[PDB]
Amino acid sequence: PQAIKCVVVGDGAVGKTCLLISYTTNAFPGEYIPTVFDNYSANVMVDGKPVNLGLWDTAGQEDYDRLRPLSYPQTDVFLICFSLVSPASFENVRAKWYPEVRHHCPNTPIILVGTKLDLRDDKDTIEKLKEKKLTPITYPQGLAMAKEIGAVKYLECSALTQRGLKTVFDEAIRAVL
Amino acid sequence: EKNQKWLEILNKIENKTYTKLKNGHVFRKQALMERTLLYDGLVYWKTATGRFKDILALLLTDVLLFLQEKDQKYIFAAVDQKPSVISLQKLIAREVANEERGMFLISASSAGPEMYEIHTNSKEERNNWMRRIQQAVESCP
Ligand SMILES: Nc1nc2c(ncn2[C@@H]2O[C@H](COP(=O)(O)OP(=O)(O)OP(O)(O)=S)[C@@H](O)[C@H]2O)c(=O)[nH]1
Ligand SMILES: [Mg+2]
Repeated sequence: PQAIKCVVVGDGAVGKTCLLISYTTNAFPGEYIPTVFDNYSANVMVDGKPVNLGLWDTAGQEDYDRLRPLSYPQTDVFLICFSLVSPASFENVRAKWYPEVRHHCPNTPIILVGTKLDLRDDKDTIEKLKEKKLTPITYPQGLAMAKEIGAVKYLECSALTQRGLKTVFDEAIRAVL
Repeated sequence: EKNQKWLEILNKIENKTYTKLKNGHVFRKQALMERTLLYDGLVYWKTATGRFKDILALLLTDVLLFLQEKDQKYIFAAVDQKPSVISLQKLIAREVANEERGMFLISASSAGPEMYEIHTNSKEERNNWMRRIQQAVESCP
């Protein structure tokens, strides 16, 4: 198989570990449990090609800014993640996460991922952002952000319902082949 | 008994050997003479270029120590310019997805973290290495 390394970054509690675990195990995790460093792997066929996909979960907290780059060497594709129901995490894509990827791994494909897709329509969650004077991220806002940071694709997915989850990772491989 | 092997090892380490910590402060053999040996095993250290260096790993309290063979004696490891003595204070361990004989070691430090990849002879050995280090860190003050 062809080894392909993918690193997932993004603000804390945007859904990275769930996104990662849900894809490889088809099981949603139990408790929250913020991550410090985790390595996963999965073998999938994309366009008839056998790929040994290496996945590197990262800590979204600032306290681990010195730690996160340790997983970056030899990365083939990056996954910058924000939450479709946390406009602050969307703003950190251009503020923190794209400049960080750019600084360490220039000329490395980036896919911007929209997480927690099922919560943008869940009314019980839409009102809770009204009180905070915030509104969910629309598709066009993300696609505009994608071409701004020069990302290959803009994809929306949900780890809980797995809608569009398999697309995020198929597209990540095609950006490498 | 384990302290017996510890002492024998210490005498096989060269006198003028040293290694540089991330904060620039230098760690020398003299500082190892006080220590209690927990575990010792032959492992391989994977370099950034994918090479494997022959290593003798010594799990102590309060640190982890990597050694190389200089003919008949031992020296501190000089691999990829990383510190060859790791403080157990905020040390964690993870398993390598690519290989079940391998483990990641990330040592948080005062000048910032640092990552190590170590391959053992079997998955049982890796597993034993992890919980042994896990328990040393737990009982390290
Ligand atoms: N509704 C919904 N909730 C999700 C989804 N993905 C993750 N979550 C929830 O969001 C919380 C954070 O997800 P998590 O995967 O832990 O983010 P993270 O990126 O790993 O956070 P960190 O480790 O960097 S701090 C969890 O409590 C989880 O249940 C999703 O797709 N839909
Ligand atoms: Mg996590």
